[PDB]
Amino acid sequence: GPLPNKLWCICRQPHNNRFMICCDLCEDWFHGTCVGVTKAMGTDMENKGIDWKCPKCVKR
Ligand SMILES: [Zn+2]
Ligand SMILES: [Zn+2]
Repeated sequence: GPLPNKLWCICRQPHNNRFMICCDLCEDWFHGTCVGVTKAMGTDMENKGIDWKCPKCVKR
């Protein structure tokens, strides 16, 4: 993408064309790898309307 130095996730690394998901409390994006979510899992959650939270927000 046009902002290769833009950081995401708990790891503060770029997108790098990796699968990412969005926390519905903080609205940041997270690499699936870093938060333990595969593409199939994330797609299933999106289909079911599961309000997935990142590791910081899930404790709130
Ligand atoms: Zn990450
Ligand atoms: Zn969050």
